[PDB]
Amino acid sequence: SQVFGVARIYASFNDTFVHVTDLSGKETIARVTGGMKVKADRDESSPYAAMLAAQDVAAKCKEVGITAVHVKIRATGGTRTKTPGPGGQAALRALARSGLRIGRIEDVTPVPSDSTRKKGGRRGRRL
Amino acid sequence: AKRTKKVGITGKYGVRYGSSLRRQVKKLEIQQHARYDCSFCGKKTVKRGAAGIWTCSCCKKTVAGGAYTVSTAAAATVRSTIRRLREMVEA
Amino acid sequence: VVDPFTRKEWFDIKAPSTFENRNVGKTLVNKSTGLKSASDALKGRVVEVCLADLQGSEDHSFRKIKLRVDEVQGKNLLTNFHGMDFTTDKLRSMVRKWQTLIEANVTVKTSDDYVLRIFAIAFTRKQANQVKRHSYAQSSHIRAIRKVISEILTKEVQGSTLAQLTSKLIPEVINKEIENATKDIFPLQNIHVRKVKLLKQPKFDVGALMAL
Amino acid sequence: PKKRASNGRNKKGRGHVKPVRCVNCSKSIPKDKAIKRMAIRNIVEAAAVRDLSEASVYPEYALPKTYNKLHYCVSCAIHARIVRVRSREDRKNRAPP
Amino acid sequence: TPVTLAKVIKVLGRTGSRGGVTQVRVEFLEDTSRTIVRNVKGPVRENDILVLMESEREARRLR
Amino acid sequence: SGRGAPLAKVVFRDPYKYRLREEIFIANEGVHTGQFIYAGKKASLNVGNVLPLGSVPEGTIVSNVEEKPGDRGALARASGNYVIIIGHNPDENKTRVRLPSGAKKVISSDARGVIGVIAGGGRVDKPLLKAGRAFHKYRLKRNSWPKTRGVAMNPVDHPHGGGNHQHIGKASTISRGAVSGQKAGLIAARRTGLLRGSQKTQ
Amino acid sequence: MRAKWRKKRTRRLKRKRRKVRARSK
Amino acid sequence: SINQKLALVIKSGKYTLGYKSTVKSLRQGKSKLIIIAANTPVLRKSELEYYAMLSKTKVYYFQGGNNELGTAVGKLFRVGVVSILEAGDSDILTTLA
RNA sequence: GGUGAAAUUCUUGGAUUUAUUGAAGACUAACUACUGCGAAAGCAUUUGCCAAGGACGUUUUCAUUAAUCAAGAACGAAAGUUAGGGGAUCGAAGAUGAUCAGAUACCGUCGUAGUCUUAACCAUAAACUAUGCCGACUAGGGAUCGGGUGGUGUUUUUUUAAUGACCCACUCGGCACCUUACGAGAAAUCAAAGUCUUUGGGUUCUGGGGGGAGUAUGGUCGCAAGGCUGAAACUUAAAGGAAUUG
RNA sequence: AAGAAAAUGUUUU
Ligand SMILES: [K+]
Ligand SMILES: [K+]
Ligand SMILES: [K+]
Ligand SMILES: [K+]
Ligand SMILES: [Mg+2]
Ligand SMILES: [Mg+2]
Ligand SMILES: [Mg+2]
Ligand SMILES: [Mg+2]
Ligand SMILES: [Mg+2]
Ligand SMILES: [Mg+2]
Ligand SMILES: [Mg+2]
Ligand SMILES: [Mg+2]
Ligand SMILES: [Mg+2]
Ligand SMILES: [Mg+2]
Ligand SMILES: [Mg+2]
Ligand SMILES: [Mg+2]
Ligand SMILES: [Mg+2]
Ligand SMILES: [Mg+2]
Ligand SMILES: [Mg+2]
Ligand SMILES: [Mg+2]
Ligand SMILES: [Mg+2]
Ligand SMILES: [Mg+2]
Ligand SMILES: [Mg+2]
Ligand SMILES: [Mg+2]
Ligand SMILES: [Mg+2]
Ligand SMILES: [Mg+2]
Ligand SMILES: [Zn+2]
Ligand SMILES: [Zn+2]
Repeated sequence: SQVFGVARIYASFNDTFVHVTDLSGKETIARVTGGMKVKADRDESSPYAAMLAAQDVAAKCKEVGITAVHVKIRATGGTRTKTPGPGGQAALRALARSGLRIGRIEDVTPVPSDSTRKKGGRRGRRL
Repeated sequence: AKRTKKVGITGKYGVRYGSSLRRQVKKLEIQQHARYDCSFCGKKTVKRGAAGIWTCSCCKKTVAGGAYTVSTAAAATVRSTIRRLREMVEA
Repeated sequence: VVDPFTRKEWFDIKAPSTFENRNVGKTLVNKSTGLKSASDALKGRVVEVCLADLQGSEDHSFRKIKLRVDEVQGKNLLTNFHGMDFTTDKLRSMVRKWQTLIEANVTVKTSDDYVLRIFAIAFTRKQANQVKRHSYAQSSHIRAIRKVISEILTKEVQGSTLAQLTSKLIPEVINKEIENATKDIFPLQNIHVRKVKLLKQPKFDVGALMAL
Repeated sequence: PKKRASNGRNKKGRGHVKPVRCVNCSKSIPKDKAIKRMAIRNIVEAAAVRDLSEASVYPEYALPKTYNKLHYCVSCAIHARIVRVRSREDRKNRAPP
Repeated sequence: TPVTLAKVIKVLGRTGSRGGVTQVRVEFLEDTSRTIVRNVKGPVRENDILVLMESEREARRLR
Repeated sequence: SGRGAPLAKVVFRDPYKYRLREEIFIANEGVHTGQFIYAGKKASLNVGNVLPLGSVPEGTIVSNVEEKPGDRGALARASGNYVIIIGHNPDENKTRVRLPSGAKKVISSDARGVIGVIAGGGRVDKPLLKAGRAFHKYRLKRNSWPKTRGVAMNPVDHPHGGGNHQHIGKASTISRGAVSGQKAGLIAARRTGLLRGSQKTQ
Repeated sequence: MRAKWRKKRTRRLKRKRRKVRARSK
Repeated sequence: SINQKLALVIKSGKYTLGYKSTVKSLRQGKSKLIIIAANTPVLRKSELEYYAMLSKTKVYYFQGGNNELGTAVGKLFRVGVVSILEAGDSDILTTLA
């Protein structure tokens, strides 16, 4: 009796995407990012920004007719991090608290069976 | 006896045109004048006519090939690509 | 100011003819118009749904099923099997140190016309009395086990249609067949058919789709 | 002198080991030398397990875990305190904490 | 402004660079079966009740 | 003569009259005498066959590709060249292809091409090494050789002519809108100088 | 000076010396 | 493999090498099997297959060309087709299909 | 997007994100270890083919055929060179944004050569275990890889038995490890770096204070970059190793 | 999860 979408939280460092789509993913519903919910250029990835983004996404989802979401959490993946950003957890929590129902949380971080050369040189980023 | 140290077939050019150009020419002249294995009769009798035409002195079969070698690496890769695409199409 | 959701209408995804439950959910699309058919924007969509949601049983929490919309029948998107894959958490939980991971994959045509790649996985395990702490296979065991798994997968396809293979995957009978055929080589705790990939579909055959 | 009996790596009888890239800085380090830690973090702990369970549509969902093997170069591992400089005698202790 | 009050049931410890902030496990006065961890500036003790302009924002330590 | 690629004479039966029709294809590499060539919508994906562009899968290598259906071959005809099929648009039937120059072109899906690459590739890898070899090359193509440099002429003969030193005098990059007699040098050049950087601009 | 860059400098010096030697005849 | 069976036949059994002697053996009915190289021309292969079906003779298609077939039969010349007249102490006639 | 923070950059021709397809080249995650193989460099997706190899087992065979090796050879990471191919990614140069006193450095965004391959060159690395190779002997111990032997063994079924996996004991060979060092060492440490002033099992190579200098010169190899061989004048009282306390 | 800048100091006791 629930209308299901997909949450598609892309939690990188430097940003968080809360992207609710249909079950197919072709049609999207209220893609909201923390960069539009804060304006500092450094809090883009903050859990506060992610929570505000997820609140807005859940509001628009409940106005469209989406009542439950299957969750897909991802990091940047590929060759870059594989660790979800600081805002993914807060986005998932805010989606839970905003009245949306939750189903089937899964990690879809793209993981190579092996990859192209990682960025940074063999001596790495030297800071 | 070995008559030249390195010029090989390009000893016909004497001291002219530059050693690098003579070397580059030498590689492709050796390729274009070599005898190749015939894929039809199994003999080492395929020689070039004009560029891109490779004829077997035995079994008289001629195949279109590279300018200076019977089969270019590009053509072999294309043959493999076409084989893969055809196998997908038919199965 | 455009409100794209006012011109969108909903369709109900009817995935199986056989799984347990036809209703997997709803999707939305722009209203059919002069130059952009709604059925055109549909009919290529793939929905990935948990096999637990398809069967009603939580012991299928892994093994998501892909179902692609093949026909639109009066606000009903009838789909068909498009592929199956384990969940990332399940695969990562299965992959542990101090054991051998054995992977096999075959490309085989189903009995009707479908071309599929089957990916099966297995892991060596310790015996019940084992004191040694890793229980590795000897890679000739691995070659033999991979051969056996390849034969089993190739025989289970080519003797079944896509629908019959789908109905065979759900009870995991192929897992048990692999276990019985490999138990005399190495124990192989965690046999699974981890992936089915659809490489080429035959002619659409709406007649064959209309089994639901 | 020689700081470590074997070497600062684990390679005896090998000769060459393929490298991995540090997850923190991307420095190339031989796989045997890299400091490797596995992370099995619950997909949502966040002090939010009960709240996600309440929002869930399934009873007793058994929420999944995220598994990630992290490879650190020596510099990054020391700086982020995955590993710490130890006394000369404590260096010889290969047991984990 | 939405109303929510809470009460320290445990004082975890000091945090912040200068040690001016204190972490408190706080239990909401309404719906007392739920606890969140907050950062409070001034002096706090046990069973002392705070007002939270924002309700649900898990405080982490302050490096 | 005058063409690097070899040609294949291919004999077909005339479907409407009892006779043979000889065609001059450009031989694709690997095509041999006595080989059966299949041309049509239903032909197989074998080297030397002539298929409509819409009947081949993505990534197919074709040659002597028609720009329009029935022009009998316009694209990828020089030795070693080929066209790559990079995609189809079945509705409003078109095929997207990559040309030897790297250009992307949209062609009718009914345009035909020969599976494979034009034979004779690698031809330009051998130095000509000799004015005489250039002479014999162009003796069978056209009277475009040898070339006198414009700066070596007099002002009457060429824009670049004249001067107490050999020099162009003004920019050799010439406007696209310049007129005949002015278009000597680098016509409508977007840039000049030793090409440093990447191709296939996005 | 780092021994690697001393090596580099010495190689450059050797090349320059050879060039001047060959310029003489 | 089949190379070992062929070598055993060459060492112990009876055989003829070449198209003319193979066709003679087929028409005389004393051929037990004919092995045709992969690169044998298709017209000759079809003719040998027709002769073999007329004589109820088994046909094996050697994967390699005449060069490889000659090497397999232990000769320093190319062989397009081998005719086995007597298998010798070798199971080449029974270990097929 | 990116960063500590930015900016360069892309973006209502819809960027980033999402879905379905497709292509290209590279790589071969997790499994992956104080584990394996190889002369070393190295070698990790499947299957097939081709030859090769160690160890073990052997009441098989030959019978000193052996060890180490100037001269002379084979292989030899990476980068680099030449010519085709390929050129996804990353990326010497370069372009660029930032930082900065300067910052053509670190950081950021691009990006040529290169990275891959083929056919040839090059022959060098902290090419490291900074420990030549062959042989013998001298402590204790537990693991582990490969082979073999044994067991009233556990489990797996085929129908008595038997393979496989495992357990226990033993053994040969291997990568290693732990403890103690009789002993060795300047010490760090070392089962060899021990069996050395109680100094001799065989043998190859190398060093003779620090620089000048791996330079000059000659030779030789290389297309080149360079490699191999390789001084002296002159200069200098230390340079250096290990450890101790600050 | 992580957290900007910091160059220099004459000779002999
Ligand atoms: K950011
Ligand atoms: K002039
Ligand atoms: K490139
Ligand atoms: K003094
Ligand atoms: Mg640092
Ligand atoms: Mg700094
Ligand atoms: Mg030190
Ligand atoms: Mg090495
Ligand atoms: Mg010219
Ligand atoms: Mg001229
Ligand atoms: Mg004049
Ligand atoms: Mg004029
Ligand atoms: Mg002018
Ligand atoms: Mg003049
Ligand atoms: Mg941003
Ligand atoms: Mg192994
Ligand atoms: Mg793998
Ligand atoms: Mg020597
Ligand atoms: Mg600057
Ligand atoms: Mg880049
Ligand atoms: Mg290279
Ligand atoms: Mg050296
Ligand atoms: Mg050394
Ligand atoms: Mg000295
Ligand atoms: Mg010291
Ligand atoms: Mg001072
Ligand atoms: Zn021939
Ligand atoms: Zn690092």
